[PDB]
Formats: sequence, C-alpha cells, structure tokens
Amino acid sequence: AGNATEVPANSTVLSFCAFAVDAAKAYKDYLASGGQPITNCVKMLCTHTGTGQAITVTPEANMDQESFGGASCCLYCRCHIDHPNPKGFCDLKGKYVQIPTTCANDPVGFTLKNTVCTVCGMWKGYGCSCD
Amino acid sequence: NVTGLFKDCSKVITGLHPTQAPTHLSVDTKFKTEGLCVDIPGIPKDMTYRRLISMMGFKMNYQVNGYPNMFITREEAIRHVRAWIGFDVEGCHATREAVGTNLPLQLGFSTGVNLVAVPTGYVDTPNNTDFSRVSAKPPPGDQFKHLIPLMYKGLPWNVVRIKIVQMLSDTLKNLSDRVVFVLWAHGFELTSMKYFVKIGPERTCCLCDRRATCFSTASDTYACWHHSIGFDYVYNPFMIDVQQWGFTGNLQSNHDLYCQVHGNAHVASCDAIMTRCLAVHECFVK
Ligand SMILES: O=C1C[C@@H](c2ccncc2)CN1
Ligand SMILES: O=C1C[C@H](c2ccncc2)CN1
Ligand SMILES: [Zn+2]
Ligand SMILES: [Zn+2]
Ligand SMILES: [Zn+2]
Ligand SMILES: [Zn+2]
Repeated sequence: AGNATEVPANSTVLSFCAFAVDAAKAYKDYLASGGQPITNCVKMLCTHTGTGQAITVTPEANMDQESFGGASCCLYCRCHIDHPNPKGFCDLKGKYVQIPTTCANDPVGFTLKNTVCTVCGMWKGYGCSCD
Repeated sequence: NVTGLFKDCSKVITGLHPTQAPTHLSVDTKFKTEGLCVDIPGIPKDMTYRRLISMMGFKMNYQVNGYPNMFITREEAIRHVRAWIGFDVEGCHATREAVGTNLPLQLGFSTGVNLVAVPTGYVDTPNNTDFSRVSAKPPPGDQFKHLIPLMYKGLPWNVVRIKIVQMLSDTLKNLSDRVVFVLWAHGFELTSMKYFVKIGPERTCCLCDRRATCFSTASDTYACWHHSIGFDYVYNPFMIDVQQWGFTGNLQSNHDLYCQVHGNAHVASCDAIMTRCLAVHECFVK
C-alpha cells in the first residue's frame, strides 16, 4: 500500500540528515566526506527565456539557469523535517526555483548555501543587480 | 528502483503539482514528458492536502568525518556492556486517511519501563511537514489484543521523549558515558528513534568535560547523563542488532536456550528485557 517517493541512491543521505540536530551542516559534511548530492529533484523543461529571478510562480530560467520544483530543492522538504523559519513554513515549496546551470548538479546544496536579494529578486553572486 | 523510505501513504490517487512534490517520482503523471516535468498553465497547486509520509526504511550506513557510527560491532558492544539498554517497540497501523505504515505505540525498555505514545506521524502539507496525531488502529489478531486499551492512554511525543531521556539518565549516569540500545530486528526500533534521537559530531556537556548524551531543543545545548534534567532528545546513542549474530528463530526461542527466569508476558518491556538478557548470556556466560 502507498506510493514511493524516493530512490535508493538517496536513502543514506536523507537518513543522516533526517536525524541530525543541524541538517544543513550534516548535508554539507556528507558532501565533504565524498557523498553524492541528493538526486530525484523535480527538474523542469522550459524555454530558457525567463526573467532569471530566483523564486517564481512559473518556471523563469534564463539561458544561464535551470528551473526546478521548489519543494524538491529544499533539504527540509526532502527530509520531512522542521524548517528553520520562525513559523516553520517553507519559502520554496509551491514555487519554482531557478538554479545556475553550473550548480544544477546539486540544487539542494545550492539553496542551502545561497541567499535571494530582496530588492531585485535574483540570487546574490548569481545575478543580483544591486552590488 | 525505489525505496519504501518516505513512501506516501495517503489514499489520494494522483501525484503532486511540480512545485509541491518533494521528488520527481512524486509528481503526478500528467506533468511528465520528455524525461522531465512541465508546468501546465491552468493546472493549479493543491492547497489543502495532508499526506502521511512513512518513516520506515532508514539506512544509517553513512561514513562522515567526525560523526560516530550509530551501529557498533559485537566487540565494541561487549566493552560497553554497562551501557546496554534493551529496547523494543510495539506499533499501531495507519488507518482511514492513510494506509501503509507503522506508528510507535508502546516503547519498552530493559529497565521494565513501558511508555505509551499518542499515534503520531509525519504529514506533508502545502507549507511544511506537520508532526501530528494520525488515525491508527492496533494490528488485528489475538496476539495484539493487549494494545487495544493503549490507543487511548498515550502521551504526546513532547512528553514521551522527555521521559525517555530522564529514564536513561537515571539508569546510566553512574554506569556509562553512553547508551547502547540492544535490539532484535532493528527496523521499527530505528524508525521509532526518529521520534526521540538526534545525531551530530561528538560534543561535550554544557557543565562538564563528559561527552554529551542528550540534546535540548529549548536552548540548543548538550548535556551528559548527570546534567540532562529537562532535556528532550537522546544525542548520539549507539546500538546493536542481536538478531544479526547468527540466531535462526524468533527472540523468545533463542532467549529461552540460556534463560528461564524471564517468562514471556507479551509486552514491549518484556521483549526488551529478553533481548538484553539473551545478549548478556551470549557474550558473558561460560
Ligand atoms: O502519478 C502519480 C505519482 C504517484 C505518487 C508517488 C509518490 N508520492 C505521491 C504520489 C501517484 N500518482
Ligand atoms: O548495573 C546495572 C544493570 C541494570 C540494568 C538492567 C536492565 N537494563 C538496564 C540496566 C541496572 N544496573
Ligand atoms: Zn521546504
Ligand atoms: Zn539585488
Ligand atoms: Zn555534564
Ligand atoms: Zn532472561
């Protein structure tokens, strides 16, 4: 009974992060010890003529990015654990997230390490027009 | 190739919208094309779902620098026999809004303690994962009849985990710097540990040089067994599955080969007492 959501290549990393006091640190450490990044994300097919904004209602990848389903790029959603937000809600679930193509092999790791500019809506260091 | 870890146990026939699905497998078939997913204009997100996610199938076989192994060898377990706590969990089944997973109901320990939890699961919603009470029933059969009254005598998990930390601390503070849970067929015991165990690098207590055995979500601090009053999580426990030592039949038959003072009273604490007792006779007698 039920429907599988996961593949065996992700069992170890998701188990490790599901039990960690600090899941983001555990994921970073798992990668540094040679582990594979989380796979089975929701990658979208799009026209690559989007705005390039980081978090959007529909896919908005420009030619330097890929678009993903937002929950699938969130470590807390993938491990079914608490979000470190004040009210415990997610800012990626229910949106699409644009990830630089050079980082698209590890979308979960990308969202953990990076920040969206509140002024221009683009990732800091990967599109932000403010600095 | 799929795993049962994080299986969706809801009875909803369809999958999720691409923005809400945790994984490509979980996206509804309608969005899948050309090896990936597409957004379909006019097909909205679902804003009211509650999908129970199974915690059966954890695999603690990582090797990460600075994080200790949870499962230990027979040789390491023998050196830490004073840390041994037998542990067994009897579960109840998800029902009604979900089917296909086991929830912890009676948590038993070799100290003779049984703790009863409210049937609680991890329910994915449009905004987060809601750790909440779920519909459940004991498994059918005369061997599981004793679990029927326990369905309405459970305590909330925030209370149960404090009681587990207090019991372990009182039992072990003068015996060991750690705990070794002694298990028989560990899968469901490891799923139950998700509800009261946290892991990370080896740490020291917030009041001494002893290694940390407990963690508090109230202050994000660490404590040994002597300084853990009010702490809610067991931190970096160790464990061993005795069934993997070459036994063939059930727990009771192997336990009874060495011991006769522990009669089977069919309860989690009894199974936990038998598992520790069997391990003690196997490693230390004759
Ligand atoms: O097309 C589909 C996807 C499938 C599902 C898998 C995992 N979690 C939820 C749903 C059910 N229908
Ligand atoms: O020296 C001991 C062993 C004893 C014990 C019995 C069962 N489970 C755990 C511990 C308590 N004191
Ligand atoms: Zn999330
Ligand atoms: Zn900016
Ligand atoms: Zn201490
Ligand atoms: Zn015995």
